[PDB]
Amino acid sequence: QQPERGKIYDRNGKVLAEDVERYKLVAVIDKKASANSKKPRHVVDKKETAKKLSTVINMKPEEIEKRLSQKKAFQIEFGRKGTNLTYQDKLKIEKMNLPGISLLPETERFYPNGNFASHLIGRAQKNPDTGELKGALGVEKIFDSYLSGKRGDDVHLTIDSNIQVFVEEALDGMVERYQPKDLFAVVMDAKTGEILAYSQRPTFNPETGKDFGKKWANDLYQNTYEPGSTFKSYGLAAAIQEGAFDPDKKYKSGHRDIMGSRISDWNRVGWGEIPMSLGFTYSSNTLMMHLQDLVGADKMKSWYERFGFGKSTKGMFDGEAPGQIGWSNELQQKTSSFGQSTTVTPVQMLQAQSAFFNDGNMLKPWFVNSVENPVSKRQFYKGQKQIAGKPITKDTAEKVEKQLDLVVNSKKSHAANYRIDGYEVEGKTGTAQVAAPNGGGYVKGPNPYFVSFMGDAPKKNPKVIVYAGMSLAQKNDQEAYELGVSKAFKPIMENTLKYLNVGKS
Amino acid sequence: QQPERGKIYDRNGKVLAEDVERYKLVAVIDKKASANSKKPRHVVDKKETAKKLSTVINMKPEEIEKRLSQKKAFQIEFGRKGTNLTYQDKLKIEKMNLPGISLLPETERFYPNGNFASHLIGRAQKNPDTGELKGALGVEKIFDSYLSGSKKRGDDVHLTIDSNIQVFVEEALDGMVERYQPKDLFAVVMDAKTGEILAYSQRPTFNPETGKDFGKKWANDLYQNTYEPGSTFKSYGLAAAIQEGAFDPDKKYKSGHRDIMGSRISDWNRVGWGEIPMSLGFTYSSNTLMMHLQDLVGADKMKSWYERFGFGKSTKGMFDGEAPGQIGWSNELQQKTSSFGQSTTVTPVQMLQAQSAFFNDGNMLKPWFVNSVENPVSKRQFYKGQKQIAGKPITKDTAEKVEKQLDLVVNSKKSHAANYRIDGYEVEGKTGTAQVAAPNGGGYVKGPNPYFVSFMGDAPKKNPKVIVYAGMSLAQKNDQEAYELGVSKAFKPIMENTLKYLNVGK
Ligand SMILES: [Cl-]
Ligand SMILES: [Cl-]
Repeated sequence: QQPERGKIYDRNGKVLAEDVERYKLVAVIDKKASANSKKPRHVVDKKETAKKLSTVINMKPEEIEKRLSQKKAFQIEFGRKGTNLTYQDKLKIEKMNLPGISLLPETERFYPNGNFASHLIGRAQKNPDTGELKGALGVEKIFDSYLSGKRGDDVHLTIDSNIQVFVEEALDGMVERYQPKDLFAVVMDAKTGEILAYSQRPTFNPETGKDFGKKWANDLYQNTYEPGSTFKSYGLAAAIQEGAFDPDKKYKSGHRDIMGSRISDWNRVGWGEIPMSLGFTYSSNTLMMHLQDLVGADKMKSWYERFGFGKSTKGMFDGEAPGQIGWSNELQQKTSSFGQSTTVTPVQMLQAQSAFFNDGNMLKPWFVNSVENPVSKRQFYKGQKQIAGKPITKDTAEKVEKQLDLVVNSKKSHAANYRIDGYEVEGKTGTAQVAAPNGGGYVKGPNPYFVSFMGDAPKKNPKVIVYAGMSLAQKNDQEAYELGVSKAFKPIMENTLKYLNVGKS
Repeated sequence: QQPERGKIYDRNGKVLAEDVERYKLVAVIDKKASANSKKPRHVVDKKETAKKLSTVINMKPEEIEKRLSQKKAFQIEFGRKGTNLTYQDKLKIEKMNLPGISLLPETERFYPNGNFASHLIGRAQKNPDTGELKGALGVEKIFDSYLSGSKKRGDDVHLTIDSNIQVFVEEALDGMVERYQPKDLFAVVMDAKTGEILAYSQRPTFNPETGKDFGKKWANDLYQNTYEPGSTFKSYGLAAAIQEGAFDPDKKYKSGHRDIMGSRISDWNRVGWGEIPMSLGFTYSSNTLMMHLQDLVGADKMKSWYERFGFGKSTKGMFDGEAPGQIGWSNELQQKTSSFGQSTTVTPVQMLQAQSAFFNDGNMLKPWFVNSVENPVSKRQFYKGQKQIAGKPITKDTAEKVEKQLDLVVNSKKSHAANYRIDGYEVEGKTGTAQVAAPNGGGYVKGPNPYFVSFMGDAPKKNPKVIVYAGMSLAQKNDQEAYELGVSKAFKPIMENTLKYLNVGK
């Protein structure tokens, strides 16, 4: 008898993980069991037994007989298909009155939502010999010492199951439409840093263990990306604060030659002389490279450092990646101005972006609300809003927000597909090249991109920030380049705002 | 590209784990690749391509064909079956000259021995997005931060394991599975004078190379799983009894049974042998002797004695989540049953540590399996393992008296452990035949012979080279012979082959 492992709860007290009593099928086959018995205490008719049990468990008659034919065995089991049986399965089998058949109670870890925030919650595995459960990934692993029992401590997360559903359904949709190699979405409270929802694909099912181990890495904290143009917002912020960005001032668009590489605006030719505000709305690489020059390379590196890049956010997830600011030569510096070369985690991106909606204060993202024992009522840990740094002034944040509004809402916008009928949205898109894992350079192909969007709503005074990213669509890659992650952002954001009771127009 | 992950080595420099180059199958299906080409550069005949590829990747032609038929796709990959392909698979596929088909180089973790010391070495898993490898169990996990080159080459971990001895253990355990199909099974070989783990394996287990069965049992039997050890535990009560003056080998004691707190506790043969000498009682693995010695020594002292032998506390090895076990001492029944290894739970590493005292003048040796952690480029040594005394619970004199009784257990005329003898070598040890606690609910597992059978042996007797401890829990086949022969069919080949390998005179 193990102590009961603590539960994992969402922010509203809904169970995400708990221990339950299930049942294991056992069949006595040795004749000795019926030696001194009135009625047989072993399986006498193997074919009839296999026929009846085949209706309850997920096994074909022939395989049941095969197992029942084990020689020199007193008792036999039926693998995982004979265990984790529900109480209804127990009654169903016991009503048959099959000689030698019985059900033994056994404890299992249950995830009521199945595949749901899987890479965050994780999975606990059971040692058959003792029944001991041990976390192998995510919260189950991180908090294993508290969760393990007396009775184990409960862990309460900031996740809201209602919002989590919107994310799971939207990611399922992106997989069917685009079959990408990697995909994630996260919803964060813009004013507190709480993670309200988080999912990724591909992922696993904690309940059944399907696909567990195929990808150990949690995308939010452990996987790294060349973020692309969502990263332009931090270069814009620096330039605003340094006095280098003036929205009405004209600048030369087109291309720049650097260390042998031809870096141009996404449309090749650029737009000639245009205002910097418009340059940002168009996601101009030349604008960012010029702003970098106006501010200075040394100062820009420090700017990205003050925005938390290249350092872990110090969250409670295990093995959080620090990423790295790519600044070794002018080519890395210049490509870093539009989010290539430099690598980041999604949690760093959320942390940095929060500065624009909190008077310049970055909020440390958090997903653990509480670790507490339900018997003693002792609270071992309580999460809270915490400032990660204040890299910019309130004035600078307001000016950045003005440009984010324009990105989506300008008459010359190239991100109109992120608009949600009845709501005001703002944000920044990214369309990045992806580094080939076996070195060399970038992944080749028709549209080999990591597409993403960092959005918030209602604009100016947001309730939530939604960050979604999709790496390397293997299907409909053209549409993925065209629409980015709009097909995930729109339903996630619209459903979330409604659930949070934000007025529609 | 990721830095190279460090290697895991056995004590002689043989590779147990390393990074290698393997290949991923890629198929171009879009017409565009052949727009300006004399020959096709995309898959033109999907049915034939699927037929020919099915000969290398373990995938049915209809499935390959289905995957090749995906709409709005440029390139097709084939999941796990299309990755980790060998250089030989690569040449075989390339020789087919299939339009649109190519092999991409990729890094994979390679375990040359396959299923071999699996629960000790562990397995590293690969994040396909970046290629980053991360340890998920065992040494791969414990030393992940050293092994990975990103926390630029990673550091190597050298173990005390000897692959030659390990082969003997893997073969013996395979034999026990075939014969008895037990629920759990382990064997460990330790250098009797240094505490170095020379070999270690368990069943069921997994294959680190393929990941087959990985996750079915997270627990390493040596450090994490706990057992009610049975009569192998009698040796520590004997040692305590000897040092306190309670054990006189010539002195007589009355055997049979004892009614403790309502329950009737008797010797394995039910009737006992009546009034007999103590020395003979230990040879017969008498429960009445141990219960009587507990009384002579006193309950408070015995608990303390088990504590000084390291029970109830982690040995402080480098394995993650080492279990402390516990001494069952809440009431007289638990106290008395602990005299013969029930109620009390232990790890096998604790058992090895305690047993080592009898062959090292009373000093327990802390078992160890990590020989060094060092970077092969800089030559920096981060850690170096060594022999360390875990405590000296007994005197040189007491250790010698215990060894005298262990000798008799196996070599006395009236021995019931003759099946553990090895022709040509002098062996000694103690047998165990314990009841096993049911995972859910109370009481012990039911059945005709629901036992955890074990043997803690050493050889050559008195001056042993190695200690071999093996245990088998709940045979599901030949449970009768499991009860009669214990783990003799594992101990004999493991010990005999190990002694020959270590050049011990026969
Ligand atoms: Cl947190
Ligand atoms: Cl060690």
